[PDB]
Amino acid sequence: SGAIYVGNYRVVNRHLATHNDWANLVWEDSSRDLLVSSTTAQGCDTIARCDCQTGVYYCSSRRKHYPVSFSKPSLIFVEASEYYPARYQSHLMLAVGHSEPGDCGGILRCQHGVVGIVSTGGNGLVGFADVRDLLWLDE
Ligand SMILES: NC(=O)[C@H]1CCCN(C(=O)Cc2cc(F)c(F)cc2Br)C1
Ligand SMILES: [Zn+2]
Repeated sequence: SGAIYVGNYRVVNRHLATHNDWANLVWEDSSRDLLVSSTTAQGCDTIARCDCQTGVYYCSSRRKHYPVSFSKPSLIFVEASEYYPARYQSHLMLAVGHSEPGDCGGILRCQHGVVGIVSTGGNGLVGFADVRDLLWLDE
């Protein structure tokens, strides 16, 4: 679990969005596993606007942060789960690092701010949904 809070927006994995997220929906994209909802309180986070390919992510299944080298956002095949059919997920970045079910929502950050959130994983890989291209989160 986990979310990004920026301005009057909350960014979560679409497959973990709550009834309240959907009742306050701003934007969602199943192909990216992202959903953004509106908030009344001002958020704690800032978003990176960069092309970094190294950073640090939070891994809830180890209660620890790990450094990672990650690929640029791209279209990657993701196997079927109880949440989605087998499909290509867009704007996804892969890295070698631990992850297991329950780790979605952990934040990935570089020196410039928040880069994205854990969205996929398996066999010593971890995948992150990028948020750096969502320029409207800042206004
Ligand atoms: N973005 C998606 O389609 C997600 C939806 C939830 C399920 N998805 C996962 O990848 C879960 C997962 C499985 C593992 F074996 C692992 F090591 C780490 C994770 Br996270 C795809
Ligand atoms: Zn950066």
